Amino acid sequence: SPEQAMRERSELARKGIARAKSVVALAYAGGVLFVAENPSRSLQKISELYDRVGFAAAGKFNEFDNLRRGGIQFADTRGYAYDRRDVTGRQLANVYAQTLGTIFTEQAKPYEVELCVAEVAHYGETKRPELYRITYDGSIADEPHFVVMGGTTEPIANALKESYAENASLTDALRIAVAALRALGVASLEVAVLDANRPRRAFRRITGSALQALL
Amino acid sequence: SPEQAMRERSELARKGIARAKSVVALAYAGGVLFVAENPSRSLQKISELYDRVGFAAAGKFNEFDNLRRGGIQFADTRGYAYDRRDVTGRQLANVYAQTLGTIFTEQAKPYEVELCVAEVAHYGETKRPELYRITYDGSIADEPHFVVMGGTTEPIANALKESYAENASLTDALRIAVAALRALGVASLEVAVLDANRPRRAFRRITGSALQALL
Amino acid sequence: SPEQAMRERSELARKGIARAKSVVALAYAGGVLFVAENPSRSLQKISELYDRVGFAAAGKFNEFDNLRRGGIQFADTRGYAYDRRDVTGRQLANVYAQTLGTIFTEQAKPYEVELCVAEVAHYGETKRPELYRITYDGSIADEPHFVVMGGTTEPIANALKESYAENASLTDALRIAVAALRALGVASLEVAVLDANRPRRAFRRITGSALQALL
Amino acid sequence: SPEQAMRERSELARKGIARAKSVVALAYAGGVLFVAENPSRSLQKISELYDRVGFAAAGKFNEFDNLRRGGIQFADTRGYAYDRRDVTGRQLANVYAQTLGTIFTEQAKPYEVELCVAEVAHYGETKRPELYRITYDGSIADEPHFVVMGGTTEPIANALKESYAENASLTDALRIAVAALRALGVASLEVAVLDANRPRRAFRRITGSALQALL
Amino acid sequence: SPEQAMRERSELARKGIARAKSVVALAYAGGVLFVAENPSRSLQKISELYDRVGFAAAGKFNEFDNLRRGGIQFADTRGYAYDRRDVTGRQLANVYAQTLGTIFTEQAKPYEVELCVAEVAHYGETKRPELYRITYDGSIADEPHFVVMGGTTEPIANALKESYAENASLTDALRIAVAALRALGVASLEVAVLDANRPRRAFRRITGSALQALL
Amino acid sequence: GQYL
Amino acid sequence: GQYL
Amino acid sequence: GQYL
Amino acid sequence: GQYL
Amino acid sequence: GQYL
Amino acid sequence: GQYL
Amino acid sequence: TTIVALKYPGGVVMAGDRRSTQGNMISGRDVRKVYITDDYTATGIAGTAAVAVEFARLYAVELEHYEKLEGVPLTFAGKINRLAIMVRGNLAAAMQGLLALPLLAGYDIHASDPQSAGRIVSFDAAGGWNIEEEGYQAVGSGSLFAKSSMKKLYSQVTDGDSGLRVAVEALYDAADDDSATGGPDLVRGIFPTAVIIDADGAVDVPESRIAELARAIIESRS
Amino acid sequence: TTIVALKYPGGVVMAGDRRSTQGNMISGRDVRKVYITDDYTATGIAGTAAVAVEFARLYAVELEHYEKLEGVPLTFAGKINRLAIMVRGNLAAAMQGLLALPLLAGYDIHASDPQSAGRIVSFDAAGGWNIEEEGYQAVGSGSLFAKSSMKKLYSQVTDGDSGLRVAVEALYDAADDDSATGGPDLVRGIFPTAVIIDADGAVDVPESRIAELARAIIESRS
Amino acid sequence: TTIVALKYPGGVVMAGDRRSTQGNMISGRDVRKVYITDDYTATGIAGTAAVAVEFARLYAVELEHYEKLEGVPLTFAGKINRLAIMVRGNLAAAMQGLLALPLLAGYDIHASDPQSAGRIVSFDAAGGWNIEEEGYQAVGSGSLFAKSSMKKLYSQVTDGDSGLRVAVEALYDAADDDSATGGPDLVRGIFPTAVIIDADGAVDVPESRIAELARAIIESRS
Amino acid sequence: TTIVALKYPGGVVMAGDRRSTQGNMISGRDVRKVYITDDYTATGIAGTAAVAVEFARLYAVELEHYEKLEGVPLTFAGKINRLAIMVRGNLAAAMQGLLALPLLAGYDIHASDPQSAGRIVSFDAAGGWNIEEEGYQAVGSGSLFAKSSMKKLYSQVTDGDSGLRVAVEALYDAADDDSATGGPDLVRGIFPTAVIIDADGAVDVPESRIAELARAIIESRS
Repeated sequence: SPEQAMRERSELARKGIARAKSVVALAYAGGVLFVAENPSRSLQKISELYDRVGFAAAGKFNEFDNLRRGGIQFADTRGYAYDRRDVTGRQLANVYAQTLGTIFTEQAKPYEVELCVAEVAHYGETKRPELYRITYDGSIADEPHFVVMGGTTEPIANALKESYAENASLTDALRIAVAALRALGVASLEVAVLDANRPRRAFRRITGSALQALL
Repeated sequence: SPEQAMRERSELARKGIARAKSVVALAYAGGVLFVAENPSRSLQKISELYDRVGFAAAGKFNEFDNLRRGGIQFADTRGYAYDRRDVTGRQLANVYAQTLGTIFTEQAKPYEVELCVAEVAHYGETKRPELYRITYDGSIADEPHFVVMGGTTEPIANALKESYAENASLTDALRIAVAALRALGVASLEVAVLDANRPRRAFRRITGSALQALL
Repeated sequence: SPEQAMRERSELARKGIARAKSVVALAYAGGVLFVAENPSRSLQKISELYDRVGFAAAGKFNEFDNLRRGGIQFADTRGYAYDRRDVTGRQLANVYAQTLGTIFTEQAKPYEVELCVAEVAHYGETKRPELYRITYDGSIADEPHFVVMGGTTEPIANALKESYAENASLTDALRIAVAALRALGVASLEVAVLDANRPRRAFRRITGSALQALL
Repeated sequence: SPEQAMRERSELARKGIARAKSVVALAYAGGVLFVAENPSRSLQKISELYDRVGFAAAGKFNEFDNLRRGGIQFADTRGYAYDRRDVTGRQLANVYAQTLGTIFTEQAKPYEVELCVAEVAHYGETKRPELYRITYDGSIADEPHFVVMGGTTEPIANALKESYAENASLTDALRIAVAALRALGVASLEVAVLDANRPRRAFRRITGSALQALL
Repeated sequence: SPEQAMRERSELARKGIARAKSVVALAYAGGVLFVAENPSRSLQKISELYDRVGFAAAGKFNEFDNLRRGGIQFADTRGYAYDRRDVTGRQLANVYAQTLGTIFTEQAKPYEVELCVAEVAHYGETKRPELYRITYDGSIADEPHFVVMGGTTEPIANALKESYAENASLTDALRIAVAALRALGVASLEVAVLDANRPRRAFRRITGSALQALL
Repeated sequence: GQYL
Repeated sequence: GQYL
Repeated sequence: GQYL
Repeated sequence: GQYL
Repeated sequence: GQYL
Repeated sequence: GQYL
Repeated sequence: TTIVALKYPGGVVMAGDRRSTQGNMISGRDVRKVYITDDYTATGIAGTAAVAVEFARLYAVELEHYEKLEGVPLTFAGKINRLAIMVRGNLAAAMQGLLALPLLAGYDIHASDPQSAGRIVSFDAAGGWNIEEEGYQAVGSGSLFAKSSMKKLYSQVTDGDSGLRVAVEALYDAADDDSATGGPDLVRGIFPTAVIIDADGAVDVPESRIAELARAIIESRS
Repeated sequence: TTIVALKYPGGVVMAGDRRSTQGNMISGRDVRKVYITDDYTATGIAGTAAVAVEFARLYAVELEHYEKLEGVPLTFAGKINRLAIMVRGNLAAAMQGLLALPLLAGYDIHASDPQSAGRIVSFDAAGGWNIEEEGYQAVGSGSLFAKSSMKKLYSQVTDGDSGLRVAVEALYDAADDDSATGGPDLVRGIFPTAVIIDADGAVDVPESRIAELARAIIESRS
Repeated sequence: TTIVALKYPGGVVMAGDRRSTQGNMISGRDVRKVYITDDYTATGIAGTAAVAVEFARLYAVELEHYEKLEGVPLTFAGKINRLAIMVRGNLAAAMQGLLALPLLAGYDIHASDPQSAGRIVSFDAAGGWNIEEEGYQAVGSGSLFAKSSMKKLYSQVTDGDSGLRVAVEALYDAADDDSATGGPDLVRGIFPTAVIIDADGAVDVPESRIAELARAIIESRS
Repeated sequence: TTIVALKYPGGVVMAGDRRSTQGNMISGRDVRKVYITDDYTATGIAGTAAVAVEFARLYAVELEHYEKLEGVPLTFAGKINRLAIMVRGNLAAAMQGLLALPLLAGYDIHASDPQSAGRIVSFDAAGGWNIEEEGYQAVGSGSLFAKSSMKKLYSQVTDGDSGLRVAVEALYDAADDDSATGGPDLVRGIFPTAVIIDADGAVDVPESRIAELARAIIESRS
């Protein structure tokens, strides 16, 4: 049964994503804040895709890692082809949703990964930061407040919706995020932010003594 | 079921790796010391990948042998393309994980090989040696103290856990590693060292009369 | 099951080896002595691979014959590519192991051939002759003294291990070898030697009147 | 079972060859005499492959006819590439055995043919004519006396066995072969000879009035 | 079973050819007379392949139509490549038998066609008309008198055999053929002749008023 | 089928 | 198949 | 798999 | 084939 | 298989 | 599938 | 056109003029011939203006793409290797007329001595490069005159300000001696562009400082 | 070099000299320039030596391979078509000086009359050919002189002996009037090579008769 | 440019000057012209600077990659074969104009006599090479002057010190006679670079020894 | 450069000098211009030295590969076909200056008469070849002079010693008359190298006998 086969494949993807770590991306006063419970120092799941665009994923590392690589190549090709300002996270997210649909349908084993596309206003520009969440099947979703991933997203999502604050400062946003995610230590965490107050490249990580005293 | 197939492939690779010799690499005072039980003189499961990067594996010899060859050619391409110092063991381990997970995704026969990546500080540079344990499913493990390959990893691993000494001397680390491994003679053993005190190429083997007298 | 496929392939290769003639290669005073029970004059199981490297196998004649041809092209390419002295039996045995593992992995039917690599010291040079024995699955083994090939290898192997004389004179070595192999006449038998005393090409065949006079 | 499939393929080939005419090639005083019961005049199961090499076959006509065509092409390539005298029946039979084993393994349908390769001494040169019998699976057999192929090989083979005489005269060997094959008229038969007394092209047919007078 | 698959395939071709219209071609005083009942004016079952070579078939019209076409390009290519007289019906029948065996073997759908190949003496030259009947699997048969294509070949074949006269005049041959074939009207017929008295192109058709007056 |  |  |  |  |  |  | 670079204690400053001409006719008077490829190195390319522009764009894109892919920027040697590689890839375009001579100045963050962390690398037509051990580089049409002048003037370079004034004076000399090299426009208020690279990164000199330095030098020459 | 072919009642005879020169330097003096392609056709090729030899080998291989594949040799028209095809395949190499021009002599066994069953076919440079109906043909450097001589001497051709003697004398004339064509070397005993084709096929002429015929012609000319 | 290499008892020594010129103008004055490809062979390449650097890098990478792949370094013959193959590979660029003349000198550890384990291999443009039995060789523009000088001065080569001094004075001669070869720049403290290869491997001469030997030679010539 | 061949009763001897030059400038004085390709054939190639070495390597490897693959060596006609084919393959390269003229000396083991089993084969530039039935051959710059000299001297060839002495004298003649051909160097003790092929195989002449014969001939000429 092709329908049963697709159901088994989808449930396999669900089990794989469920047995994965939790990634939260939230909009705050300074733009977008990224939190990743990643014990490995060498491995990183939060990265930058474009000048005002970040990368967030949750799942098998190789899958979303290669997806991130391909997306960076496509985005750089787009920027060099036309203009830096002709690159937007919406088109990226469309490309990723199409690619994930193709991967699920045609590749024998789909990628058990969850994807987030984040884009903020340019420098000297006001605009609400964009959160696009994309699943393997291709249900790209626009989150106006926060993006959750991995594990039991129900307690984390409940804690976030209960404690979400618009225009939240960096310290308040991070403490709310850590309280929601607990439902830990400064180590084992990957922290980065899309700062619209950056002139060109909004993305920037916060780790170590900055993260230590900041938390 | 495709889940049944992936499972039985997983236990197949597990059975292959379990019925294999033991390779241990430990970080000590002078860098990383490679120890393996290799009865064959011609065959060698430990080799150099880059001037400060060594190679270790456990499994079917031709599999990780071609993997080592591919890693060597890729690292040479990276060094020639950009610069010598632009080659890192982390990127090599990432490529290894990519190609592993790939092969296990498409190839009918999964590989019964387990791999370790070792990178030390450059000469005149201080940095804790980095050990990357890459698994057959493409999973990678960053281990700071000691890495064990193949066979009954439990007694040797637990022995090394209680007998690990940071900045261990060459001879003391040698004897501790031999004590853990026995849980042998100068022959049937392969020894190499990634010496950070080497000006350019950290890798070096210690075999025969030197290996005998050191013990 | 995949496993049923693998061990049916393996036992098919094994039974193909079982119905094969017996070839023995032994390290004697003058180097390596090749003895093969070939009733056919035109068919050959012993051959030369390089100046000091020979070829020995038993199984499907076309299989190891084509493998012999491919190895000959590989050795010629290696020698012309760098230098004659840059060709070693170790690298040859490596490539044979790789291609045998490859064939067993992908080709519909396993090759019911197992191969032996012999390498002697160059002219005016001392080095213990090296015997590589490669199984159909790539299980290469280094034989310090002798290689027993084909058929019921157990009785001849016991007779040889009991009666092996290191650095045996070629006459005594051949008489011991024929005594062990009996467990034939000058006809229906093929004899060749890798003779390290030769200036450039160690390989040479001893057949007919020379073989009869010796035995 | 793959073994079951191979046995089915082998029995297919044997039963295909069994319901076929009988072709005999014997070494006589003047070289090799080709005898085949070929009622069709346009169809010919005996042909020349090279100056001192003929072609004999027993099986599906287009199969061994294509094999004959390819072998003639290969022999012409060999002669033009190197030298006329550089073409031998042994290498031709080796190539044919390679190709038959290959096809039998890979082709969904095996060839139900039996191929005999005959080579005679060059003109002004003495050498015992060589008969190479190749099975559908590549099993090559070197016959010093005669080759019986197609149909019930046991009765005719035995009759030739008591009726075999070396260096037999043309007419005497002819009548011996006729008596053995009977176990027919001048027509419905195909006769050719590899004549070493020929300066260049040993092959020659003897048909019709000459064939009548020889009987 | 592969045997049962071949049985159903061959019986499929048998049902196709038997459940198909009848064609008879006979050697007569003027050469070869082609008689095929053909109600369709557009559809033609008889054609010319070469100056002295015609075409006849029984089965699916598109199948032998494409086969006849390909044979026509092949024959034209051979005539232009070497010489016009170097093209013979024997080689054409050989190519047809080979390609029919090919289609039966690898093409999943067999052709339910059975063909006759005819060749007459060149103008100003004496040679008996040659008839080659080839069936779906390539089983070619040479008939010196008459070849019957498709349909209930037994009553018509017996009637022809009883009433076949060598060197029969065109009128007598026609009346014999139509009497045998009844076992139709002036319509529903196709008449063609390979006339040796033609200087170059022996083929010629006789229909309508010529056919009516001839009857 | 054609059969014609 | 043709075998003659 | 690796879901770190 | 020819396994000897 | 080879593992040593 | 993102039907909306 | 002429682009100069010079190392000063604790950094490097590199400058370029603003004039593009077509034969005797003048096309541009405000040409940007200085590009900040990234935070710690800047590139000024002589040759065809179009080719130099796309070359700088492609080089910046490659550097950023690598730094994104690997999460880390290249070593200075890697950057030099890439620049040389593309310059060698530009031989086909150069032999038919599309010339572009790059000048690379950067601040080696990995340098043991930050005082000597300034780097100036000079590339020839064959694609090869030369780190400038003399402390200063000048490329372009008036590059000979600029080399000649601040050979003398290099005794005066001691910091960002002294080196910047020396570079302004050298560009003034190149413009004065070479009619294809542009000088400090006063009626239009156009002055050559410059970038300072230090341990804080590469920063662009405010135009007011360039104008005042040019005016002071001119009154010295008046 | 010069190769001549002439028909005689009941067959054909065609011969070739033995000299090969490089400019004025003489390279070979016993060059057998006559080839027997098969039993009933013999071919002599003038032009570049290596090209002529490899054409001889290739054409023999082609004819034998076709005959083996089909169990039957070609028609004469087929053979001529093939030789024309290879010659027109040789045009490319011919424009760069690697020319080799053929002369085909054969015995058409299929001819109704066996007395006129001999054939002479002459191929031009562009691959075009012509059956020779004058009964004689000469190719090579001294081809014009040999044709001129055998034009006069065709009155006395009556058999293999007369035709062979006429061909020998024509080859002598070509060697005499052309320094590129070699004559009968008496001191070294070297004489031109020849083949006779008839209903029995192409047979080489034993050297004794060539020597005696050349000596007799010399004595007549002495 | 000028690069020399000579064998001394139990080793080999080679040196390369520091001048690079763009025709008449001088581009580099401290350039490195001798490369230690591996522990026992060092290679100095005359010709185009960027191209010679690319060969140095590529050949070192090839040797190390082969040695890593096979777990064994090449035989000296294999090394020379690869270098000849590369020189044959760049023939298109050489005819184009991008010339580079290689010099390989190595210490064959496999030599029966380690005293005679020094090697000097001299390659031609066509890719061919020659081992040097005279014990010395020179490449570059001033190669002829250095060769003729060390022809006389090889009588004084007795060890690494004497051979190094002879090489330094030969390079001095080449620089003095050839304007394209740069000599010891005393004012800038620039001196030609050298490498010593022996039984323990390839080592680079400390700069003080080069400077003092050049000064002593100058005083002798003064 | 000159390489000469001559057969003696029961074998063949073929030698080559040692001088290589670039135009007027003498590069090598110890060049080995004869290669023993196998036990019964030796090869001496005149022309580009690099191409000569490459061709010797390729031909030896090809013969060895065929013999190993088929268990039997090529026949003399097959070997000659291979050499001619690879020469025809080199025509494109030779037209630009990378020429290599081969000389093949062989001992036909299959010859009916071992006394006549020695063989000399002469290949032209167009790939064409010819056995030297007249007894000898010489290729190279002094090929004409060596041929004209040992033409006279060939009455004296009776064995290995007589033929070798004649070949040495002819090589001396070619060196004496042609400045591109090198003779017996006495100050350096360098003499042309030779190879003798007979029923036992191909053997190299010891330099003692070469020097002795050269000195005897010199004293004869003094």
